[PDB]
Amino acid sequence: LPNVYEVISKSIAPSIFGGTDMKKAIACLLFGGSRKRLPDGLTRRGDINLLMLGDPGTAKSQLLKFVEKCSPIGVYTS
Amino acid sequence: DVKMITSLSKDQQIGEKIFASIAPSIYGHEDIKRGLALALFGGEPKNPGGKHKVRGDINVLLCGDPGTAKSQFLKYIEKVSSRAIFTTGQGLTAYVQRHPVSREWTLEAGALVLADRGVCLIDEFDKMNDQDRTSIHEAMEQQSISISKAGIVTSLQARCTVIAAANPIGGRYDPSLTFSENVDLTEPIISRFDILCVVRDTVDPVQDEMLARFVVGSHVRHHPSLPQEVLKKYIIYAKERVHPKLNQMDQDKVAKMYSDLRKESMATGSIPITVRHIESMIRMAEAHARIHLRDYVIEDDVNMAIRVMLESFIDTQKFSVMRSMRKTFARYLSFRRDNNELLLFILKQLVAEQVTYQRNRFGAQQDTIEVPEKDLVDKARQINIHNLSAFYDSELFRMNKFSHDLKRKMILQQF
Amino acid sequence: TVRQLESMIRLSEAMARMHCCDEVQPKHVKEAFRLLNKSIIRVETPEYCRISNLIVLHLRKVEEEEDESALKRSELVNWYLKEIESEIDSEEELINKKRIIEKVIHRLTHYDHVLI
DNA sequence: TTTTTTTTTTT
Ligand SMILES: Nc1ncnc2c1ncn2[C@@H]1O[C@H](COP(=O)(O)OP(=O)(O)O)[C@@H](O)[C@H]1O
Repeated sequence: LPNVYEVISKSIAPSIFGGTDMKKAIACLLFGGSRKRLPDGLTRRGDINLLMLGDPGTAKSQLLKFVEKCSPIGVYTS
Repeated sequence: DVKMITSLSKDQQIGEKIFASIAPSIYGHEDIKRGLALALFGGEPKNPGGKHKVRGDINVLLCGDPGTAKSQFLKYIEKVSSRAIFTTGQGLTAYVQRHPVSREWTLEAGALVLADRGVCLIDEFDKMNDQDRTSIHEAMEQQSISISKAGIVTSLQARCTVIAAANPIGGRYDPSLTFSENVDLTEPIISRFDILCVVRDTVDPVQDEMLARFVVGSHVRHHPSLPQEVLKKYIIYAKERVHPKLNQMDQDKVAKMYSDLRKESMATGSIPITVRHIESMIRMAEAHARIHLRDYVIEDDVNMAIRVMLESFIDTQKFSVMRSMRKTFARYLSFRRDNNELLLFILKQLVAEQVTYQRNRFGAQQDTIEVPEKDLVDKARQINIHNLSAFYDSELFRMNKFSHDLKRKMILQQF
Repeated sequence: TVRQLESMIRLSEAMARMHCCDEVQPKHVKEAFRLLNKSIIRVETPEYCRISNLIVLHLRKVEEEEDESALKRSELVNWYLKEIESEIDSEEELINKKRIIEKVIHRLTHYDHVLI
């Protein structure tokens, strides 16, 4: 469907609202790139990393819990 | 058996009459008496229909300088409660043990599974070990333990309310820093507690006699030359025959406070009331359904719930913020309190500070402190009561060893 | 603290046992207090005079600002010369006091107590 | 397959 991008990034953080970029990016980490093996066996990454800097205002713990819950495999650690 | 309890609960004023039934000896602390009474009966462990598993246990965490009857508050709750256990922090989970008789290597119960429905009294919370710390937090927000030990892989149940008391670092709690500094505890652990009472101390002349006389007298009648009957049967009864309900008239009475206070706290160096405080407030909502048999949420005990949930937050604050937030809210929330205690709050300080003056120049621990009147109504103008004679008649300040003179204006303080 | 009190009745009882009596009298408690009084000593420092005038001012500076606006920095300094210089008289001691007051008031800065 | 005491390598 034409607007396939935003339909997901809209329904991945119902409670917390504001600045969908911090929700735009999280949409990709759930899919990830692809693992390549060059002729040299020198494989490449297939995952991404994200940092959400800022004061601890508990607005982010919700997001952590969500991304952990809606993941094929996932663990939230202190 | 209930026919008395009917009218005794219908007194409409069972709160005061029950508060001074726990802590039978220890004088003062009608503040923390309130919180611990809230904890004892508990609240309501409702099951949210969205599969979120909110808990119905009130956990308390005392703290304060040594010598303030914390341990006695633990030991008396050992007695009054039922199915209670006890431990120090200097055995928390089930462990493999070679049986004395059978001589088989069985599994024995720890100290958080023996309170699977009652209370768990932790002492010397600070002295816990890293394994003990990583094991205590799991049971707070999950209330269920797994044991993949040498014995066998099991997953048991643990539904207990935790009552513990930590210590201040440096041998004294000093309220320049936040409470999260003098406690010496991992930060995501303090969040797992509902109430945060801070015990403190001060050299106060009029209370020296009050505490001395009490101890001395308790040493006069112990040597070889609501009573304890109503409230035990009452924690047995009121535990059972109530199931508090939840309407939706209070659902908007609170947000008007949150929207303000969140800004008020975030403005300065602090984190405002967050959802894990709203949960505690809504848990203590029903904490009075057990005392009144009320069981219906009303805009009355919401004045109490919000009051308590801020009581346990203004204290754990900074030096000038613990008073700036007071000047805002303690006057904002319209504390459903005595009009008289707010009178004492003034002249108590006005005589204590005057003694502090008359010590740093003379040094003599004088006998009769003398303070003229005019100062008091100056500050009473801020709360707008200006009532002294109806307080002069009230015997709620003679015990505090004060006086007044119509022609001399002196608030003469004896001791 | 409190635990010193529960430890004064004990010493009086142990004093009464000694004289084979069956009750405590003032004669016993007075001595059981003198002993517990000599027990605790006073900490020392190479300075008590320089702390009297640390809190004789911040009792003249907290109540004076929470109601009115503030105080003059060139007048609160003299208030000390305007309360305690009113009795002792030596015409030299004025500036000898002013110099130490200026030094200590520059000192109050690094404790972060009396700032301007 | 448990305490308690004593020596030495290791995080
Ligand atoms: N207000 C008080 N009323 C009665 N007893 C008190 C009071 N304050 C202190 N005590 C005494 O202090 C003891 C409690 O000390 P505790 O709080 O256990 O010290 P710590 O906290 O260092 O373990 C009690 O046995 C009690 O006799």
